[PDB]
Formats: sequence, structure tokens, C-alpha cells
Amino acid sequence: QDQRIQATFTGGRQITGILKGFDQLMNLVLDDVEEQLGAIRKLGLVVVRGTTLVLIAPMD
Amino acid sequence: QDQRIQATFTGGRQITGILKGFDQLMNLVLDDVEEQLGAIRKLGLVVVRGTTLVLIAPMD
Amino acid sequence: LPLELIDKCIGSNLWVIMKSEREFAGTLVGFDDYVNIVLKDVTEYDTVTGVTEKHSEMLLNGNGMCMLIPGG
Amino acid sequence: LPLELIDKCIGSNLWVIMKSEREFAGTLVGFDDYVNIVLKDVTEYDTVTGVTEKHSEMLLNGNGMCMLIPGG
Amino acid sequence: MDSSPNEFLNKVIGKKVLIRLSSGVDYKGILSCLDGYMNLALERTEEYVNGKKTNVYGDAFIRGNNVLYVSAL
Amino acid sequence: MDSSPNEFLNKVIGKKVLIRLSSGVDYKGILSCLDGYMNLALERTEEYVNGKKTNVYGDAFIRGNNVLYVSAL
Repeated sequence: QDQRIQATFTGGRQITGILKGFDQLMNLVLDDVEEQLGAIRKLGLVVVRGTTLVLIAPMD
Repeated sequence: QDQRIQATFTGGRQITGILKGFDQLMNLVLDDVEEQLGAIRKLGLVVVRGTTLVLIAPMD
Repeated sequence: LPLELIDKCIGSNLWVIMKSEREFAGTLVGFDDYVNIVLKDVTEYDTVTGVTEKHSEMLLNGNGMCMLIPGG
Repeated sequence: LPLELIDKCIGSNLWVIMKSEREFAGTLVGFDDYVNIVLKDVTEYDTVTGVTEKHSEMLLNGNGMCMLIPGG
Repeated sequence: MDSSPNEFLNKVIGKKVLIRLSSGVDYKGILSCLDGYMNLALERTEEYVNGKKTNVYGDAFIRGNNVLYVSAL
Repeated sequence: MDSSPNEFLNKVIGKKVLIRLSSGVDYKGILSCLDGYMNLALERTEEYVNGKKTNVYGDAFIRGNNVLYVSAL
């Protein structure tokens, strides 16, 4: 919580962001999100879907 | 019911079989199943998962 | 709360990213508990081929979505 | 009933076909309402590469499965 | 949250809809009925892969939970 | 039907498990706890793509509903 975390999705997609909230179904709210594409895209404030979320771990 | 139907799955997989039963979640029981691979494989009695089932239609 | 944030977005433009290589941008109309969403005036973007398509209105299934982003 | 047929298979060998190019064959131990299943003495088959792997016991997730076939 | 998805599907009953799969297959057909779970009954449906019509169905059942989207035509 | 999946996961708490994704990524780690929804807390986890260890996690959360399988090691 308020920590920066990394997340991976069922599609293979990978992102990084600061955890701001979450619910019983594992939807998350992340701030300052960055998607690793070696490029990156900044996405800002996002809602992550627990339906494709696989992995959540601290930074690194 | 007792009709031969064709079915397609979220993966792209396609089969054909005789409908013997089903439930609220769209699991089905099919008999005499054949999967179109222009080859085919006979699979006999199968339970089809409503979780990947996309399309059900009469033969042809 | 994820669903409260999404609820704040109704009537506004939303950017949606699928697990597949597709994105949608449209006006959020509403959504159910599973975050199946309805979008209006939608642009569909194929992020590989670069192909774009317009939609007046659509039910976008929640199972394959990764992210919803308030804004566009 | 799909789930009654699956229930008949407990203790016996089951053949499972995923939406992906993978198959499993093992002994059905049990399953939940969503047909997440537990298998024992399992062979995993990669149907593209031809690679085989053994497992003593596993929880095989139901979301990506297409078919369960009584027998092997 | 509300029932916007079911409202949308009811609004388009009797009309032509485009149904896309994540695989890229498209169905264009007439929505006859649905249930509360987004199972769809279709009539006069055409199936397209790579823009080529690949099949037609006088009647089909489509599991709405498993498609990418249903779009008003 | 029963709760065989949760029984299996409880049986393997504190042990090493192999977790495969349909993408072909594998995780090998120690199962610390789970909830009733098959959300998993992992310790000492290694991630492998194409057989090459690609990362390690001291602690990870894994959404069991979204994996291909959890296998006893």
C-alpha cells in the first residue's frame, strides 16, 4: 500500500506502479503506472483488472 | 437435444457432436465428438466447458 | 476503490487496454459488477496492424481487459 | 448433467484438452463448482513441441479448459 | 455499477450486431434473445475470418461472456 | 463437486510448488498462504521463461484463478 509494485498480466503484459487501492476481486488502483513494452509508456492513474492480473510483487 | 451440433471454442478449436446434456453454466455433455484439426480426431463422450465455449449451432 | 474510480468516469472518455493487442477509447456509459462496460462513440485500435475502427456503441467484455484509464 | 458425468470419473483416468495446445492425462481426485480439478499421476503433453512432463499431483485451473474426456 | 450491459443488449434485440472474438473472428447477426447471463440467441448470422465470409448460421447460440465485444450495427 | 482444490493447496502450504501460466512462464516458489479464492502468497520464488531464470521474488502474490496449474514439487 502506497508502495511501488510490479504486476504481470495473463497476456504477458508487465507494468509498474504505486498501489492506491484494491477490492475483493483483486481489481487494483495504481498511480504513476509505467508499462514495459526495452521501451516504456507512462499511463498515470489506472484501474487494473483482477481478471487478467497474475502476479504482484514489490519493486525489482 | 440429441441433435448433432457444432461448437467453437475461445481458442479457435472446433468440434462436432451430439448434444446429450448441459447445465446453467453452459457446460455440455456431447457424444460421438469429432474435432476438426483438414484432418479429424474422434473423441467419443466429452464434457465441454462453458468457460471456453463460444458458439453452438446446428449441423452445417 | 477500483469500482468507485470507474464510476467517477461515467459520461467521460475512457481508455481501455486488453490483454490482446487491442485498445479502445470511448465514452463510458455504465458497467456491471464484473466490469463488463458499455462504451459510446468508440475508437478501436489494433496496436499491431495499426488499423482503426469506429463504433457508435458497444458492450466491451471485462474478462480480457488488463487496464482502464480515466482520460483517453 | 456435465458435473455428474465428471463426478462419475473420480478415481479414474481423465483426458483434458486446453484451449491452448496442451493436454493432460491423469487420475481425477476431485473438483469444485467451477471445475477446477485436482489430478494425480499426471502426464502433461505439449501438442506442438511434442514435449511430455510428469506430475505427482496438480490443481488444473478450469478457465482455459475446452474438454474433459472420461478415459485417457 | 448497474445493469448497463443487459440494458444495451435489450436495446439491440431484433437488430444486427457485430460480435468480435479476441481471436479476430467476427460474427454479424440478428440478436433474437438473451438471458441474464449474456447468452445470446442469434439469427441470420455470418462469420468472417480475415474479412472472408466463412460460414452462415440460420440460428446460433453465442456465449456472450466469451466474446471480446458486442457492437451495435 | 467438493473443495478438492483448496484441500490440495492447503496440503502443500510451506512446500515448493510449480505454477505454470498458459503463456509458458513457470514459477517455482514456496506457498506461504492462500485465501478461499485461490489467491496465493509466495516466498522465495523463481521465474522461468524458456528454461532461463528471469527473475526472483522474495515475496509475491499470485492470482491462482489466472494460472494454468499449480503442481506439487
